[PDB]
Amino acid sequence: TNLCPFGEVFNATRFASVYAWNRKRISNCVADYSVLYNSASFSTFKCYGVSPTKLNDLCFTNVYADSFVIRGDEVRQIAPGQTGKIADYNYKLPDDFTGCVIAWNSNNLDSKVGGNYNYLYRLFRKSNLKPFERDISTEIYQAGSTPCNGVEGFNCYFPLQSYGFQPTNGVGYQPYRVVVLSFELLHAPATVCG
Amino acid sequence: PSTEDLVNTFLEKFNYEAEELSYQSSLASWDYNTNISDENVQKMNNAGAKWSAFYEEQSKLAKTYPLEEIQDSTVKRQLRALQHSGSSVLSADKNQRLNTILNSMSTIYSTGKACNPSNPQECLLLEPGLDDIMENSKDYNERLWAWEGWRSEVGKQLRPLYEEYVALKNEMARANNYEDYGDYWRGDYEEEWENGYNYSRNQLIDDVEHTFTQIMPLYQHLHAYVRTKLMDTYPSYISPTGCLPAHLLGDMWGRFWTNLYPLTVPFGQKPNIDVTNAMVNQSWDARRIFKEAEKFFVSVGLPNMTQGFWENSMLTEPSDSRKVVCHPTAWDLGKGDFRIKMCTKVTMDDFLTAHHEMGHIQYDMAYAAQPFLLRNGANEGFHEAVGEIMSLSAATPNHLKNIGLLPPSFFEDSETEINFLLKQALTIVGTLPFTYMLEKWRWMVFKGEIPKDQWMKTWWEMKRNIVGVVEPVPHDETYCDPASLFHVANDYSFIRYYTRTIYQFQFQEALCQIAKHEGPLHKCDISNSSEAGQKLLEMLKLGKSKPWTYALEIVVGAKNMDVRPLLNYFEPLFTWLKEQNRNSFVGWNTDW
Ligand SMILES: *[C@@H]1O[C@H](CO)[C@@H](O[C@@H]2O[C@H](CO)[C@@H](O[C@@H]3O[C@H](CO)[C@@H](O)[C@H](O)[C@@H]3O)[C@H](O)[C@H]2NC(C)=O)[C@H](O)[C@H]1NC(C)=O
Ligand SMILES: *[C@@H]1O[C@H](CO)[C@@H](O[C@@H]2O[C@H](CO)[C@@H](O)[C@H](O)[C@H]2NC(C)=O)[C@H](O)[C@H]1NC(C)=O
Ligand SMILES: *[C@@H]1O[C@H](CO)[C@@H](O)[C@H](O)[C@H]1NC(C)=O
Ligand SMILES: *[C@@H]1O[C@H](CO)[C@@H](O)[C@H](O)[C@H]1NC(C)=O
Repeated sequence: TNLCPFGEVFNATRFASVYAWNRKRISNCVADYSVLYNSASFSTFKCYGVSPTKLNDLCFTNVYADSFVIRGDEVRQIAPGQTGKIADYNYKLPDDFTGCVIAWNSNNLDSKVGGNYNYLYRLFRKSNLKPFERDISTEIYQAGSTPCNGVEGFNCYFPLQSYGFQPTNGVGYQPYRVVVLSFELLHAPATVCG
Repeated sequence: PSTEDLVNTFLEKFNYEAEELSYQSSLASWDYNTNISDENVQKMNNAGAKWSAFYEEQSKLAKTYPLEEIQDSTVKRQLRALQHSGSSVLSADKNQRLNTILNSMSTIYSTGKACNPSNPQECLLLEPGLDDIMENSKDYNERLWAWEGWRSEVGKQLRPLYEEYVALKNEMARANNYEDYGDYWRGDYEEEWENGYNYSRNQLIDDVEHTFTQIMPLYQHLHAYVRTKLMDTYPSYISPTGCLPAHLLGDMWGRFWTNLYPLTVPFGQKPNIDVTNAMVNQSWDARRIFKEAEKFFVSVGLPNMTQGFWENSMLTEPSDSRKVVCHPTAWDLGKGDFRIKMCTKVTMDDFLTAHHEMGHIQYDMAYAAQPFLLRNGANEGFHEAVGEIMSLSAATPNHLKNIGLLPPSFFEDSETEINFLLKQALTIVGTLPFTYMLEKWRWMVFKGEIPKDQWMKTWWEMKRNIVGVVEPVPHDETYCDPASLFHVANDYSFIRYYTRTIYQFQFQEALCQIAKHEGPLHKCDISNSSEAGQKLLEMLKLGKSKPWTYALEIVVGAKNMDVRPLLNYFEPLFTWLKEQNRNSFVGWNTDW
């Protein structure tokens, strides 16, 4: 059994915007967690629906690693029960989540002077997302009865707004990278162990 | 969907874009203030133009939503605020007209330079020199010359400009559903949607006057004291039972009687606490000043500064590396970037000033959770008042002993307390009447009650009746002395200082009463009173989300302005003045 190099999942050239939360399938390998806390430098390391390290050397079903960059103030939004913007229309964990949530300040890399406006977030949506749903659409959010004919206007706004990350910003508006580790568990066979 | 749902969508957009734009503008300006380069100037202008355009269009769009159909007041208030274009309603020709007139008045005020009545080489500018003269000179002749020069050359020019400015400004107000430009200004205090909390606009006039009456006795006795001592310096011109000549008030406009302390210093031998030398001896630095301030606010319960604050704020002159504006300024760039710009120096003055400005910072740090439109002080006077209360609590000899800038067994003597209270009274109690006078004149002028033919006439009449000041030389209607004040030629409101002053003492009294402090309010330190910090925060977090009356009630326990706190703060000085005036006259013959 070969070690699951979360390296690719955690350390990376670039991270995707929350509206495009990237998912990688951990499988056919072995992966510890004590080591992860050992990796340290993690602002938030909260695993839900499992004991702290009772899984350290245990096996589970397909493990999915979702990665995105959000604001520190929105880090709370990434948890069962939340009702914020990021949770409702960008990424939504279930009320019975059985995985992990890891997050670290990325101000040194994902921010630049002049503003790193590359990262984006969905501001408006016609209905709340569903658990682990995604929505890479780029369509005007028709607020009222009058059609929008694909042009911005009164009660006709765009649904993907930019993120202004600058080093001078405060922690609350600072870029934090996030990696959620999905640990579905059932009698089904396993490939991820520790 | 309901118009309200549509509104929420609109606002939730505006904020999510306006905030970013305001941050861009703020950061570019920080560059042009922390650095002064033609480039930075142009960059600042581009960013300002984009912010302008945003607010302009978003205002028009907000008007299409109808406030009446909005029910949640919070949403209603945000929308209301955004629905105040102003200039737009006027034909763009008239918009340019008013812009050009205001720019011309501003340029006259800035470029204005008055020359000697004799020496052709003594032509000096308004602020660079004439101010200094009128603030630290003791010659009737010289001061009269400077006074007449400013209100003649600079004033007479502005007279026609202001005559048209009132017309265009009132036109704007009426086109924005306001009876006069005065009502438009007074609506800054307007608030609604509660049981009684709601304040109307004219009720501001009512309240300002019913408070000024209660302050009048104090100003009369202070007037008598000042009149007598000034008489003993300029005995050739000061009647013992009449008004005082304006050119003798310590500033070009007689708005602050602070420079009269050496001429009106009770006692005079006794010294005043000046920890400046003590700080220099304790090798304090700019950081240490601001760190002590942080510690203070920590004690009362508020958070400490953001790491970004210390990391990006400019607290010391930029060596000679850069050219910079020095006027102390607090900064809410949005997005959690809080900063302070001050050419801090190791003096008691800068220490107290830093407390004030960091108090502004804390207010801003306390209403960030609110939406952009609701992220501001409760009214136009709440911000300045909180900063002041911080400085007023740091000046107390107690906090000076605590930080270790004052000996451990130092004790105040009644003579020193009275010196300090008198200095305070000049700066505070002296401007109050002048402030009321100026703003009442402008309100009535915009309303139309004062015709131009009696436009300067009533002005000086009012001075005599209210401020108790008289014209050294008769000024016909060709003059326009009112515009000689920056806040006037530059279209600013002037009532904020009256309100700020009244409020700050109400706040301070509440906060002390919560710290169980006992004794003269002038000797109160909220330090280490977690309860005081909690009450203050429970107001500060509100921003302008809740009615200004409600914020006040949360902290002082009333729904309107009261002067009893101020009178209590100055009561010792009041009584001392009463006795010192027993053998003189308290009052002033209007006509003289
Ligand atoms: C609010 O509390 C602070 C902290 O007590 C007051 O500042 C002054 O702090 C020093 C300690 O940091 C106090 O006294 C010294 O304590 C040290 C440590 O044990 C000891 O070596 C010395 O012998 C001395 O006892 C000092 O008394 C204290 N000042 C006070 C209590 O007035 C701050 O002054 C407090 N706020 C107000 C308004 O007094
Ligand atoms: C103040 O302004 C000057 C001139 O505008 C700035 O000088 C910059 O110097 C760097 C490095 O040589 C150039 O690449 C930049 O083009 C210059 N300015 C700008 C605006 O791009 C200077 O950096 C500014 N700030 C400070 C703190 O000195
Ligand atoms: C890659 O990421 C893992 C995540 O735990 C970390 O432990 C490891 O040190 C990283 N390797 C680097 C940064 O070279
Ligand atoms: C800032 O305040 C926090 C919370 O009270 C405190 O834990 C921290 O020690 C303070 N900062 C410093 C430098 O002491």
